Amino acid sequence: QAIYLKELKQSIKDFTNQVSIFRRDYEKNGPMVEGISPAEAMERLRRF
Repeated sequence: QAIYLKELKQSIKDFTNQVSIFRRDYEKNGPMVEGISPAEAMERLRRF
């Protein structure tokens, strides 16, 4: 049961910085209002 607790630990630990790099990709990439991007935004929005 303990090693499963430590697995849950490392899981939460890595998921945190995953969400970090997630929110950090957001501001520079995609639906943020930066360029024209004529009607292509759907592809990147769907990958998001």
